[PDB]
Amino acid sequence: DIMVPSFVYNKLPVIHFLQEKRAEQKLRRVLDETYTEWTEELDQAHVTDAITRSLNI
Amino acid sequence: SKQLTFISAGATAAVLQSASAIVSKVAGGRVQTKTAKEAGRHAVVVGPETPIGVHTAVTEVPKSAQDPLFSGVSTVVVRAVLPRAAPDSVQLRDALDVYASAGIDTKEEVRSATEAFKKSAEVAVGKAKAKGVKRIVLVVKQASKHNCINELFKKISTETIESAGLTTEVVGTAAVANQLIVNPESLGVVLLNDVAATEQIELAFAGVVGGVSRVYHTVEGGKISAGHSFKSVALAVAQELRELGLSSEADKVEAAASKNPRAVVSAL
Repeated sequence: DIMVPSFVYNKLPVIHFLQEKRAEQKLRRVLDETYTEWTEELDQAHVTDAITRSLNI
Repeated sequence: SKQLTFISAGATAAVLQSASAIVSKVAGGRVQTKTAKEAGRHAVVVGPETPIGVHTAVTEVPKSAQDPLFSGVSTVVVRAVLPRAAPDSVQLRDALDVYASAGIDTKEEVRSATEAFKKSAEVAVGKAKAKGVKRIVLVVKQASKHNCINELFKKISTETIESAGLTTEVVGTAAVANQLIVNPESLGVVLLNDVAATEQIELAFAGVVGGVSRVYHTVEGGKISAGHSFKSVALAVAQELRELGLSSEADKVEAAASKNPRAVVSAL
């Protein structure tokens, strides 16, 4: 009735703060893993050059 | 009963009609003449364009049909022919050089090109050994565009020839073409890499000599005749009839070709 409730009450703030920090850490890790991917595709100039070779020009 | 397979590759209908008339009038109907696009034996191909299914493009100077200008010359011009795909598809000669620039993998194409060059090199060295020459002349176009196909051609041709024990001398396209037309007696065996410029040189030599029939060695194994003009086609038909086992008919066609090049059909 008295002791355990008082100690739980004393615990509450630190746990709340630590859990808030943990959530912010999760969000930060989520953000840090985002990178914009740039893909390289075969230049069409080579395709045009090959077309010329097929044209036998 | 027997069959002669006519292939058309860039040949005008007049030449094909003349060839059909010549065979029909000379053969007499014993051997039928069917038309197709690919064959391995008993085949005559009409037209400058290379047919599908040929890996070697040898040509010589037949003694009977020697022009008075080129009397006594003896040189064998062998053109290496890579496998030919459909006209729409990119040819192996083009692909082997452009895919490397594009970065695409070129393993299978290299393997196919290597096999074709090895077969062509084996044919060339065999001709050189038969004629007795010690050194052959490789012909590669020195254009910057063809900086990969020629490199593989030289790497493989020299390897096979050196393994056989003969020497190789590499040269370009303009110098060899001028030498072959002006002073051909200084060249015994000349191999040509697969280009659209070497093909013209082979045709020019086959025509300047007086008109001859080129021999094509196919993948299936055999020899097929090739012509581009009235006289060349007539000689090609005469050789083909000789192969079938007709000597008198072959001689008559050869004589008709020598006398009246453009109108052999009426001449005989």
